[PDB]
Amino acid sequence: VAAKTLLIENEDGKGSTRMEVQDFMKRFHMHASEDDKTGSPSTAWGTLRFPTKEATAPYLRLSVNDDPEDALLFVKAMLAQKYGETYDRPSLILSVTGGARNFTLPPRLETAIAKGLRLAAQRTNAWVVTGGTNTGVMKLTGQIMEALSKTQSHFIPPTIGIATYGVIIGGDDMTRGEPPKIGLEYEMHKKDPPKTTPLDDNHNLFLLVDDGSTNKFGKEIKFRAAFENAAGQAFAAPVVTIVVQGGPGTLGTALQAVRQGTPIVVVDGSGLAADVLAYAYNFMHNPLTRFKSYTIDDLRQKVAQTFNPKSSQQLTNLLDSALECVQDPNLVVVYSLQESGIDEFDDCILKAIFSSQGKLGNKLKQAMYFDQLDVAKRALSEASKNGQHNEIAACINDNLMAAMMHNKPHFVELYLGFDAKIYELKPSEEVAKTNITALDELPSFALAIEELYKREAKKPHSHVQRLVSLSNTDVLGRHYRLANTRAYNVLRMDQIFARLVSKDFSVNRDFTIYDSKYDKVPGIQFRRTAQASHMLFLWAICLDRFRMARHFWLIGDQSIINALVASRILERLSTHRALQGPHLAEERAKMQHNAKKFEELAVGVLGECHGSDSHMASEMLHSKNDMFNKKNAINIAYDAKSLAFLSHPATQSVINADWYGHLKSVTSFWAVLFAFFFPFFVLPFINFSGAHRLRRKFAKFYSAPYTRFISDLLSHFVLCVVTSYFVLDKLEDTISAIEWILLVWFVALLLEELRQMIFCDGIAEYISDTWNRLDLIMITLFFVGFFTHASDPSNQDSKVVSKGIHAFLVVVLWLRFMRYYALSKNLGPKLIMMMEMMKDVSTFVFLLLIFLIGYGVAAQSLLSPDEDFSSRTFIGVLFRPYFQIYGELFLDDLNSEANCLGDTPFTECSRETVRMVPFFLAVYILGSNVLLVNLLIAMFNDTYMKVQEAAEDLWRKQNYELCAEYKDRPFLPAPFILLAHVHMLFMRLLRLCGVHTQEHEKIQDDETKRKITTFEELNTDKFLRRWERERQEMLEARVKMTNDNVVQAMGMMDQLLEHMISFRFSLDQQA
Amino acid sequence: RVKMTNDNVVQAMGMMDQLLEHMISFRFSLDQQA
Ligand SMILES: Nc1ncnc2c1ncn2[C@@H]1O[C@H](COP(=O)(O)OP(=O)(O)OC[C@H]2O[C@@H](O)[C@H](O)[C@@H]2O)[C@@H](O)[C@H]1O
Ligand SMILES: CC(C)CCC[C@@H](C)[C@H]1CC[C@H]2[C@@H]3CC=C4C[C@@H](O)CC[C@]4(C)[C@H]3CC[C@]12C
Ligand SMILES: CC(C)CCC[C@@H](C)[C@H]1CC[C@H]2[C@@H]3CC=C4C[C@@H](O)CC[C@]4(C)[C@H]3CC[C@]12C
Ligand SMILES: CC(C)CCC[C@@H](C)[C@H]1CC[C@H]2[C@@H]3CC=C4C[C@@H](O)CC[C@]4(C)[C@H]3CC[C@]12C
Ligand SMILES: [Ca+2]
Ligand SMILES: [Ca+2]
Repeated sequence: VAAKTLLIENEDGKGSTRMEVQDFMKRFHMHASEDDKTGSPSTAWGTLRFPTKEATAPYLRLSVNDDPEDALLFVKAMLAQKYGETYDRPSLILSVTGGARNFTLPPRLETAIAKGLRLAAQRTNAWVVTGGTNTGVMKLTGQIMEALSKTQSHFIPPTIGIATYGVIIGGDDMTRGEPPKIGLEYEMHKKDPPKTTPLDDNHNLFLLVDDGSTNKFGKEIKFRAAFENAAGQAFAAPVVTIVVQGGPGTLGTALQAVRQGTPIVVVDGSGLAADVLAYAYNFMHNPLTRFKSYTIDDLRQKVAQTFNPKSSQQLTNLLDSALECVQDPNLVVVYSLQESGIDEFDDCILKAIFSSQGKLGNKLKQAMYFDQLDVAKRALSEASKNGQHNEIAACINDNLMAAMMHNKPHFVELYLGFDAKIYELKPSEEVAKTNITALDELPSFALAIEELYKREAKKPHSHVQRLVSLSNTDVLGRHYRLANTRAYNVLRMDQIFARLVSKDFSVNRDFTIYDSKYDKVPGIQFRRTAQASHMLFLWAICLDRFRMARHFWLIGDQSIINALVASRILERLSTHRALQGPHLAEERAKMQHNAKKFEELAVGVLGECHGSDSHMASEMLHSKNDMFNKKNAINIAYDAKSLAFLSHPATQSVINADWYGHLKSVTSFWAVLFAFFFPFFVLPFINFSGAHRLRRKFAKFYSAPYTRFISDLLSHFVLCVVTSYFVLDKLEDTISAIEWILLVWFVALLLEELRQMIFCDGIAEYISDTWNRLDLIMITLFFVGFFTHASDPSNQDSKVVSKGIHAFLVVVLWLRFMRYYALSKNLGPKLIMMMEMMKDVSTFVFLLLIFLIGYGVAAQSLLSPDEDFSSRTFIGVLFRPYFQIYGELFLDDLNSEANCLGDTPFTECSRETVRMVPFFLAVYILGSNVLLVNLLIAMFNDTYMKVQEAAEDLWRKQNYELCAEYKDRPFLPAPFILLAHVHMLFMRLLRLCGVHTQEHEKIQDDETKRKITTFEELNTDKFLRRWERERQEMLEARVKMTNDNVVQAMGMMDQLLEHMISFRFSLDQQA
Repeated sequence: RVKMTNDNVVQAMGMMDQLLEHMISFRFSLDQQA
């Protein structure tokens, strides 16, 4: 079943149009006989079902007088039927022409040539033009292309066998039947006259050149050379011809290659015409002393031995064709296993590409393939030493975006190190004029990053276009739920990163520093390199390329903040619904491994900052970044939410220095408690930092969060003591004054809870605090107890109902006093561990509960039957068994309720069936105090030994949060917090209505921030170097490079043994 | 011991390159001698 519509490319080359298949191949023609100029309409084309080949290979019989552009359009239609319109464009045209007979080759030379051809087909995605023979040098190149097709998945490289229709083995049967031949069985073993060889069954496609004649070979050399010239003119690709052995037709192919300017590669030492070309390269081109013995007589003897001409004029024409093949030394590259080696065949292929004409963009763009850079570094050194600095600077931007396209980071570092700037990048296409001023203000390198995002979204099954398609934002970047063309601009990328990483981030994209009026500043080039490195770093995080983002994280600054934003961005990209799917799991796991790899390095950089200078690191961590929405890096670490960052002791020292504030940290808890007890008698005596300095010292004392912690703990302790004295006092007939004190006190706590709800960081976070929910239960049960007392103040029954609910309150009021235990070094993680441990007691309650109610219904059955059902029956089920697991089993009370009058207590009873009571007890008590009670002990030992370090890390995160919450809370205690809320409401009414309020903020100096930036760059580099010293200090990598040196010692051992065998053969032949 | 084995394989590469340069010089002297 062939395709009904064919996507044919136009003459402009932009896109393809769907049209008819038979109208497309009406221009292609075949020839039944050699006398017809038009020949026939083409019907020997379609799909060939080869044996041992499940892929439907396209085959096409085209005329010798037909156009090569129609064959290129048929190859583009076969590529559009292969992988759609999103095709992999080739960059090399490798031709396999040579020995059609199955000649003799060395195994190591053919192994190195097949490995270099498979590496070139894997790297460049090259087009293989074969001769169509099933035997000879086309069979070994077809086996190398079949090994490259079996080795490499996804888009296979297309290999085309260019044979003749003159050799028709089933091609007359392919001409039989209506076109298109969908699923035609290509019988290569079927005998048709005068065909002698089978076709290229290992090729991905077949092209049969037709003249209508028969058993005449060499008629298609012209059409294969015209197709190689059309492939060189189509994709602007170089064409190199690989030659192995080779008969008489091989030489002419190369002549026609060297006359047209196509370079050729000859496998030297293979034999036949390639040995004659190697002898002609030894005579005419090689000036060495071992190659000095070759002359024209030895080349004429090799031409008489190899090709065997019957005539002397044919021997003179073969000698002129051998001299014409060695006439151009640039277009001839001879590769041998004894000369080049084993891993230098593909280097000779890249040297034959590199010996072309001097288009340096096409030279260096082809040089960034198969992980090799020493040819391009020597070419850049030759362009630097030649003085041609204009064309290298013209081509280095295209080489930089091509090296950033195909993930070659050594070529990225070689292009960036060769006097080039990454902020002066040009886009691939022109930028349209935007009506919005935000898109119009971006320069051309942001259009180049948007062209990289369009090339990343042009790949099929992309998560980038699914992420933009599930973003539901506008084209400017706001979430408002032309625009489709510019949807991959960098501001919308920054908004969909800042919505994904946290809430309420907006980066400072200062794009006005790229003007030339501000270009005379001494530090604006490092700032524009920092902005270009930050946008290319966010591009490399978005494509999840780890080494590219490591290099862009290296050349930029603020590495800790950018690494933590990238670690939270790759934490949250794995949890996104657009990046979740069937095939996204392995990329999400490797991207989470890259998230842990970015999580380790900034912790190590801040460890090197703590090893360098602790005071400069404390000045670093309180510096608010202007490009990170004026926030400190500890808040960025909180929105990163990584517990390994906050468990570092340098960040804990920054948190303790923010806890003590401007006061020095020599005071203990009792010294600050005595200073809060005696303010006027200790504040000139304290060591901190005429009456204005003491007033500034008192204002620095009461602005500390630890002073507000002591004031809030003393206010809650005074509440709990005065409220417990209210509960234990007898309520009178009138309203007492201490109830008015607790009413105004708890109305001030209700105003504090309304201030905590109105100025909240989200309403869902206010519910998610446990202690604010306990404050809600606290204020609600005080309003129920106040309304129950004030409904009827003279009734004693309403007073004891009010004290009976106030008992539940004063149970609740001492459970709020856990919160001031969190700043201790010992109470905190054990309290967090107790709140973790409550789930294991709840499953202990869920395991005993059915034992409890089963023995309770058995004990209430056996203790008192023949009785009716009541609430006392529920008391007989649940009350007495529950306290038997705690110690006071009530066995004398069961003797009194058992109605037995014996001396030993269960004898002489009224019933025989009552005595089983102690026996169910003997089982209930056994199980409860032996199994379950003991099991928990083993639960608590295992739960402690699992999550004690998670209790330490969540205790330190509670540390930052408290500091932040009691830096946020105003300094007055609870009784007066209503006067501070009245002063805050008067300040908000003065700011909102009168608008006379003003404030001043501390502005950081530029030289101080430059000192922090050079301190971070000196540590960043230092940590990287040490890691790189420590990464080559482990066992496994040094055993790995020792193993690679023993394998290269085997290679140098085999080269020295081959040189010693050649010296022994020269010493044997010398005498 | 893995460290000094690695240093001996690196100095074996240095003596291997010196022996290969001496064998290339002896092969060039045998080529230029006859
Ligand atoms: N493309 C071909 N396929 C099969 N047989 C061929 C081909 N071309 C020629 N022959 C016939 O096969 C015989 C073996 O050819 P060789 O002398 O080994 O090679 P050569 O004559 O140079 O063939 C030239 C062509 O063959 C392909 O290997 C290669 O594409 C080259 O263009 C020759 O006598 C020739 O008549
Ligand atoms: C329900 C939620 C808020 C839990 C808080 C517990 C307090 C507020 C509730 C739970 C159970 C309640 C008691 C249930 C039953 C009675 C008997 C009635 O004749 C007087 C009130 C009294 C004594 C209630 C007082 C308030 C009480 C103790
Ligand atoms: C597995 C364990 C935790 C089960 C929980 C025990 C519950 C269901 C039982 C154990 C003891 C019981 C109490 C014991 C006695 C009385 C006095 C009387 O006025 C009946 C209700 C009341 C107040 C019971 C209520 C329910 C009670 C609290
Ligand atoms: C299989 C499980 C239940 C264990 C077996 C234990 C059973 C068979 C035994 C253990 C203790 C026994 C009781 C011990 C003593 C007496 C008092 C006697 O005047 C009547 C029988 C009675 C009440 C027994 C009934 C059977 C009894 C409950
Ligand atoms: Ca840096
Ligand atoms: Ca609160």
